[PDB]
Amino acid sequence: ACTKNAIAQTGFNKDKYFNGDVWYVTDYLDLEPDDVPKRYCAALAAGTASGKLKEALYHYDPKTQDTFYDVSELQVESLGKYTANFKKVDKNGNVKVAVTAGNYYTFTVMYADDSSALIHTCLHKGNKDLGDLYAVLNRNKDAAAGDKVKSAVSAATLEFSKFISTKENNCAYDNDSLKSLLTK
Ligand code: FDE
Repeated sequence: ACTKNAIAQTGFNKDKYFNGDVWYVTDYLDLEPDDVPKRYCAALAAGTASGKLKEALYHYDPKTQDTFYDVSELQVESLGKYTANFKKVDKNGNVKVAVTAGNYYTFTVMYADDSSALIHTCLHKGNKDLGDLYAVLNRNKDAAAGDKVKSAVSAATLEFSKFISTKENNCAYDNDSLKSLLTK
């Protein structure tokens, strides 16, 4: 179940966030913690491709090796808050599972600057969801969370100390496939 109406950053700069580059998840918190493994790797590219707002996603479970990519088309609900379809694709953009009405996530950018961000998502796959999931992002896959984003976690009435880090999982990312997937 999702329970939070996440508030988007005041004065969110959409063109900077959606610049075509990659964001790495460095830390995450699910309010239903059993919905996601204790060890995980994830990243995303976000950009406009031929006028369309897009996100490409990568998930990797470093223990099981479960791997998947997704291409997402975002619709705007308000500045910094989106609803996103998703099609599961291979790294080259070939469709494995097509878009369908029932498969979507909400996505809210709660804080962003040029190098870090805090987002919330609520994933739906039919009648199931993956709970409220918060993620701290960085442009540098190895960056420890700095004061701006940690303060934003506190401003959302969360505690950064409770977030689970991805840094000890030997995560390795295909940045090229995330960037190319934006077009697919
Ligand atoms: C730790 C983590 C982190 C993250 C992040 C993220 C972001 C930022 C966004 C997202 C989204 C998503 N996811 Fe996410 N994520 C996670 C997790 C996860 C998991 C475990 C999964 C699976 C579920 C199932 O159902 O199986 C996912 C999942 C997911 C999805 C689905 C895909 C397919 O195709 O199926 C999506 C769309 N994710 N995501």
